[PDB]
Amino acid sequence: PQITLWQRPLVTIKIGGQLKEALLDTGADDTVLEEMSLPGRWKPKMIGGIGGFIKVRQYDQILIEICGHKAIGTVLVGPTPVNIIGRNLLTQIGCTLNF
Amino acid sequence: PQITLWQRPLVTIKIGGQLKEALLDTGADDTVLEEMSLPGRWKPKMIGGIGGFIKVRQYDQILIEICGHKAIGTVLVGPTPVNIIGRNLLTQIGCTLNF
Ligand SMILES: *[C]C(*)(*)(*)([C@@](*)(*)*)C(*)(*)([C](*)C(*)(*)(O*)C(*)(*)([N@](*)(*)C(*)(*)(*)(=O(*)*)[C@](*)(*)*)C(*)(*)(*)C1(*)(*)[C](*)[C](*)[C][C](*)[C]1*)C(*)(*)(*)(=O(*)*)[N@@](*)(*)[C@@](*)([C](*)[C]C([N])=O)C(=O)[N][C]([C][C][C][N]C([N])=[N])C([N])=O
Repeated sequence: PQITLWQRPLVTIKIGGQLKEALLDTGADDTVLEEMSLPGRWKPKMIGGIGGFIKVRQYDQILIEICGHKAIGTVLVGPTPVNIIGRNLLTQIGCTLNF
Repeated sequence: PQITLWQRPLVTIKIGGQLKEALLDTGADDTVLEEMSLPGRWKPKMIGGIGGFIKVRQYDQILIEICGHKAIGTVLVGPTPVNIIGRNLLTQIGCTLNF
């Protein structure tokens, strides 16, 4: 998939038995998904963005299928407005910018 | 060019006769630069990102060079922690997301 940027690059992901839509964000180092039910252990972490800082729970090694591709990594669950797939998973599915 | 996501996608821009580095960001609908000296009339505006909302100054018809590519668009200037090039200019230098 070559995705053009006239529309938000939004993709289907499958995480925790759940179907979600997530924004692909090259400006996000990490993956932060809207508040949700996930099995396991997690650690308190704080991340920053344009508005300021948020408190998120960090889950390591969670399986995500992103546009039909699989990846395992740290997933952060928290008060984000949209689900964001960031560069930690995006390098895992071979994703590059091109111009 | 083809940019991998192992490191932040940072680029050199010349905006208003000044050289700066900015992040290529697909989760950014707009372009927002740290406070700088830009000539012109601007409208007040507010954007939201991850830990909230910021108040920016909107400048329309700003000329900006990204890697030698010239582009003319709207640029929001305000307290962003990093210079961000969003999809309003990314579609102008023809940039895509491939995976
Ligand atoms: C880079 C930038 C800042 C980004 C941004 C994004 O893109 C957003 N957008 C806006 O804002 C426009 C996203 C979303 C979209 C939709 C709506 C909501 C929002 C960011 O912010 N990023 C962040 C996230 C990721 C993670 N967390 O990982 C980040 O990256 N953060 C970080 C910090 C940075 C800074 N750096 C230095 N300064 N060094 C953390 N760590 O957290």
